[PDB]
Amino acid sequence: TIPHLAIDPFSLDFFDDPYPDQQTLRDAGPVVYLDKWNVYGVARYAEVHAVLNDPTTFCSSRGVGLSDFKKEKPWRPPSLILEADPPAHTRPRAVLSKVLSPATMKTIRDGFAAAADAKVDELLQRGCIDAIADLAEAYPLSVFPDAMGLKQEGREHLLPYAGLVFNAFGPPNELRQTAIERSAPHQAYVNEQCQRPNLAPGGFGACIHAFTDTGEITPDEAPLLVRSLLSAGLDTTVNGIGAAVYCLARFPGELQRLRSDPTLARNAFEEAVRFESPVQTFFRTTTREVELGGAVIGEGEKVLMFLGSANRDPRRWSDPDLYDITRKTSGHVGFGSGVHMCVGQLVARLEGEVMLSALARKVAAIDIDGPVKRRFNNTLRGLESLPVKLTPA
Ligand code: HEM
Ligand SMILES: O=C(O)c1ccc(I)cc1
Ligand SMILES: [Cl-]
Repeated sequence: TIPHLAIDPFSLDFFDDPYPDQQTLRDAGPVVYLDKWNVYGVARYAEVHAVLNDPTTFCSSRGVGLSDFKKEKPWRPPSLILEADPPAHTRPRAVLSKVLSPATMKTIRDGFAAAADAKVDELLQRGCIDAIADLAEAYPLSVFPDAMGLKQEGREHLLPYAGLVFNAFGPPNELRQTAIERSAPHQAYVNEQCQRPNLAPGGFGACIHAFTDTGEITPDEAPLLVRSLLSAGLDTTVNGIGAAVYCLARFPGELQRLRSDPTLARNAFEEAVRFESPVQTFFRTTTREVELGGAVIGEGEKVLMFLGSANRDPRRWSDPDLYDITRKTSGHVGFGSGVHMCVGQLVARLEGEVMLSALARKVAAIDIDGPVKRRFNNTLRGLESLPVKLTPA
C-alpha cells in the first residue's frame, strides 16, 4: 500500500538537482517508504504541514535527524528547544521568543541596515565579486556574531560548526562522518562561547543568560540555548541570502520589479526562502501507530519531511517553479510550522530584507559571470560559489 522507492535524498546527485526526484516522491503517494535509509517520507504540502502540526504523534525529542535518540547516543547533548517536545519545549521556546522578539529587532535594525548598505557599496567598488563568500557569507558574519555578543577571536569556527550541525542531522554517509571526524575544535570553541562570562553585555547570548531568573529556564540551561543560536543563526541566513541573490541573478525581471519598489524587499526574501528552501528537510519520530494519508505508520518510525518539496507542490502553489516576489507566500514551510516554527525568523527576515533593500536601491543588474559551484550538505541547500558582476544603479 505504501510505495517503496530507492531514491537517496542525501546523495550528491540528489543535492545537485533535487526537483525531478521530489516530483517522483510527491506523485508516488502521500506517504512513501525510502528503502535506502528505512524511513517514511512525506513530500507533499498537505502531509508535511499535517506532520509539523501534530507534535504529539510526530515528536522531536527522539531527534530531528535520522538518528533515533532512543536507540543511539546523540553526537552532542540534545538541543533544549529543537530536540524537545511540549511541555519541556515550552518555556525555553518562550525565552528565545523574547530574546529574538519584535522589541529586540527595533534595537538592532539600524545597525543591520547600515552594514547591508555598506557591504553593497563595497561590493559595487569591486564590481565582480563572489556572491557567496563576499556577500551571503560576509554580510551575516559582519552583523550576527556581534549581535550574539561573541568576541572576535575564533569566529572562523562558526561556519564549520554550523556545517557540522546540519550534516549531522543526515544519515551516516560520508558528509556526516567526515564532519564529525573534524568536529572537536569547533565544538570546543562553541561550547566555550556559550558561558555567560564570554558573551558581551546587551547581545543575544547575554540576554539568554539574563532570563535565567524568571522561572522559565535555570542557569544551567542557558549555555545550550546559546548553542542553539550559534548552531542555527548564521549558516541558515547565509543560505537564505544566497538563495535570494541567486534568484535575482536568474530572474532579472524580478530584480527589476524589486528596484522599482524596494518595499518589496521583505517579500522578495520570503519568496526566496520558499523557492530555494535553504533548510531542506527535518525528521520526526512517531510516538504511536498513526494513519497518515491512508498509510499506517508504526510507533517509533522516522518520518522525513521534505520542506523544499512541500514548498514546490503544485497541489498547493500556482507555478511553484517560478520566483515571484509579489506571491502570497503565507503558509510556506521554509521556516517550519507550528510549535517549533523558526523562533529566529525575525532575525532571518530582518537580515534578508535590509540586504535586498540595499540591492534594490543600489544595483542595476546582477549577471552571473563565472562557474557556479554548489555546496553539498545533508540538510542545507545552497551554493559554494556564485560569481557575479554587479552593475551600479
Ligand atoms: C533563512 C533563515 C532560516 C531558516 C530557513 C530556518 C529554518 C528553520 C526551520 C525549518 C525550523 C523548524 C525546525 C523543526 O520544525 O524541527 C527552525 C527552527 C528554529 N530556528 Fe530557524 N531558520 C532560519 C534562521 C534562523 C535564525 C537566524 C535563528 C537564530 C537567530 C534561528 C533559530 C532557530 C531555532 C532556535 C529553532 C528551533 C525552534 C523550536 O524548536 O521551537 N533560525 N528554523
Ligand atoms: O537548537 C539547535 O541547535 C538548532 C535549532 C534550529 C536549527 I534550523 C538548527 C539547530
Ligand atoms: Cl557542541
